[PDB]
Amino acid sequence: SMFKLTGRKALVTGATGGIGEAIARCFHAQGAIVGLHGTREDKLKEIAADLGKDVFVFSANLSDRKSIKQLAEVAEREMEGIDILVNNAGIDQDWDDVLAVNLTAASTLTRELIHSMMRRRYGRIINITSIQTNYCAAKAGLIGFSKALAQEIASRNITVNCIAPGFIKMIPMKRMGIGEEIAFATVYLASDEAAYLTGQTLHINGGMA
Amino acid sequence: SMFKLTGRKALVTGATGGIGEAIARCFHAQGAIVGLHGTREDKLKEIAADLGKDVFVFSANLSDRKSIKQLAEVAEREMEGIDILVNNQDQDWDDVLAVNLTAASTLTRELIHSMMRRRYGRIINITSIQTNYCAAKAGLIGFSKALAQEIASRNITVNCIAPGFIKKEAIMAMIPMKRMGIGEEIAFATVYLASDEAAYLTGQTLHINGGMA
Amino acid sequence: SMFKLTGRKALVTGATGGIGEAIARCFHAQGAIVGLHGTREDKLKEIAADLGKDVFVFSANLSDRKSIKQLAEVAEREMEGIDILVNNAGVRMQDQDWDDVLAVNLTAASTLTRELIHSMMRRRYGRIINITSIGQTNYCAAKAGLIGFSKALAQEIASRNITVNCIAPGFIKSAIMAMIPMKRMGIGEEIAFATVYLASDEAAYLTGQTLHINGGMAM
Amino acid sequence: SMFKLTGRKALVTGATGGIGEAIARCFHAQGAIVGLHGTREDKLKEIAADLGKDVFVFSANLSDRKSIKQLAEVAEREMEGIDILVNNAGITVRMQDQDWDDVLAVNLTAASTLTRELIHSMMRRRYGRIINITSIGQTNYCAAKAGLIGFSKALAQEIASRNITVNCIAPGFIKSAMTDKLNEKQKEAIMAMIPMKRMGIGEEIAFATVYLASDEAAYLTGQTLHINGGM
Repeated sequence: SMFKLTGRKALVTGATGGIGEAIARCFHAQGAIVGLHGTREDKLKEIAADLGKDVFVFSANLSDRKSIKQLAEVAEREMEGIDILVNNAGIDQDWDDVLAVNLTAASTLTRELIHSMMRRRYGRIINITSIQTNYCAAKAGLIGFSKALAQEIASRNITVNCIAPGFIKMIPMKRMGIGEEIAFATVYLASDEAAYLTGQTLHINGGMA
Repeated sequence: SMFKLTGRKALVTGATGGIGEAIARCFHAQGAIVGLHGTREDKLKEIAADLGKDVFVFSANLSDRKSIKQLAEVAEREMEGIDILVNNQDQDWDDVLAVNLTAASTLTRELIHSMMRRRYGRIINITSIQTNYCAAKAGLIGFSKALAQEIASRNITVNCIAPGFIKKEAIMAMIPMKRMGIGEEIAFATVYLASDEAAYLTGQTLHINGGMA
Repeated sequence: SMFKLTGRKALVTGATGGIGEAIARCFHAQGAIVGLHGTREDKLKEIAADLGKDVFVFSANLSDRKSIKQLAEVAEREMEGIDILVNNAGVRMQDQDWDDVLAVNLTAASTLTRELIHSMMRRRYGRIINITSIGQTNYCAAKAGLIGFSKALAQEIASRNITVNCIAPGFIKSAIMAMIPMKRMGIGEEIAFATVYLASDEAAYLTGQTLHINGGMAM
Repeated sequence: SMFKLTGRKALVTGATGGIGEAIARCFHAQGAIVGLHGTREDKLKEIAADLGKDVFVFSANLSDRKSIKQLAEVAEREMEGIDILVNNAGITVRMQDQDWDDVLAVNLTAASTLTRELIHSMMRRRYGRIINITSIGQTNYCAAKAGLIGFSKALAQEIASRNITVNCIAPGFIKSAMTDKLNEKQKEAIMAMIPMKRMGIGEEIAFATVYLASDEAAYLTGQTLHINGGM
């Protein structure tokens, strides 16, 4: 019908709780073949059991580069080609850790999977930013990475977009958001209907300034 | 059932061709009760008939303030409450500002009173695809962002869609994606924004333009 | 010397109070030949008298198009060419009158600008600086419309060495403070100093921009 | 005497060439006491000699964290306090991952490290200026630049109440050895992107840095000045 993801293969990182879980569920309800990533194997299998069929579980430490490359190679083979990547995992030492986990991990995993998408002339990359100064830097860097990548691969029918969530469970709407509202947006961006939308950030935050 | 508009009342301006007609048809497909405004009454009824169920048709001069208030009053009454509004050299300046900015703000202001009373509404402004046009477009976006702040506490969202090139080819050189968009692509974005599933998304502009800078 | 406006002819609208007056005084101090627009003729003369020499005074209603065209006509003649235009001009229900807010805060600046770029284009040199407004929904709309106008016009005439920029002031001394990270209100002179910078030869490569001078306010 | 920097202490990184050198000369012309950082010790001394008075010279590898910390300590002690920091230094089978790490380290992390070392004293004096000059394979650079801008906007919120402003300048195409080398079609392709139909010059960036550093720009913070001829 509309905004269905039937038969598309999606890898979602940080799929263990919160927004990543909600994205996972929502993708599945729209007919996607979903691959869940996290570090808690027990919590993942629990989610895959809740949903049932067309679900894969993967473990990887996204703070380790070799481990990110391993995740890509394995998810791509076992899922047989990835269509949609949702980068959703996040959180001097502090600065380095946040940049590593909130920016570099997404760009590493993205660059591993874009080649196959470029061959197929079809893909969706969706970066979910974190909800202080280190986080703001990594977040703004991820958005800049996303916009520049969008320009690079636009002619290959791959879109690259970000979602910037507000306060999720000084908001003009006078309520916090829920993870499923982020999920719905991710379905929209992932769908064929959003083929002409790229290089964008959806701020989902109740009107925050 | 995701992104359905079942039973929602939607008023679409400029529904007679192009993006407006595509939005009207998509809304109808998603279960919306649709009000079609335009200036070509024969075209409006042809479209209405083609849809064939729960359709209203309205004529009005959007360059005339009093005419806009009348459209609002009549549409709100006949449709029994509107949930979704889609707003779709000196003489040249005034006319472009009148039709591309002032009309949308005037109709929006008239219809939000009843949306606020129901604590539910969607306002979606479609901007134009030159310095008069840019002023009107930027004004509309600024209008949308400021209004979103004003009425967010009533569960009314206000968003904009800025279309790129819609269907020689030095145009194709301007578009990184290397194709023009089609009107249905604007329509799909309007459906998303109109849905219950976009309730926390307000004050935003969706730039649907294949990556144009 | 750096950031001087020596010899340049500048027309400043809404020059009788606040930011306008500060712009005019700062322009004069930096060597500009200054033309003051306003409505209150007496206030114009008081300011002109303080600056002394190199000052022109013009009165005109910016609410009538013909009156704006006449101002452009007269000022361009008496000053013998205008290089710098500062668009600053901003119970009757005023704020909830969309038509009026748009007329005075957007259309007026666009009408005057378009009367005066003609000669700037011929000379291949000029500066347009639009000072935006400091009910609220109407003002935001006119402000965003002005910034859009300025950005588009900047593209059109960049090749003629005319820059077009806006300054968007935050809270300026004529709950509030909780919104300003710097925990103070700005003063008019601070907008004046930004206007000097943009008007200068040193800002020749900066066009189509908005300087938000607001103590770090969000949005 | 408008936009003067008389008696203010300014540290300028990447000051041996291009924009950095133009900033340093402009600052010195406005009465600033200037600290020149770079890697070419001799090129630094030439510039210092030409300026002739109220100049200090420093070397440091901005890709090494301990070396950035050392620069901050030694510059602040020698200059007896730093009021203005201009983060200018940067860069314009290879291991693509290493190239990512290097661009982030040099164009984002270096600036944030030096800034964090120097704002404490500024916060104590309740006065200061942080000015980040962003860079002019582009995807890695765009990420670092966007990151630096986001770092600057956040920091600006954090320290606005201490009257330290934090701003960025994003230059467009500025004339240099590199642009001078462009062939006819490359040149014509670049001009078509620039409404003003000319490249900027380094002094144009310098003038903007003077503006932001001045007392006249005390209410301007969290901003990026795009100096790019309409691009």
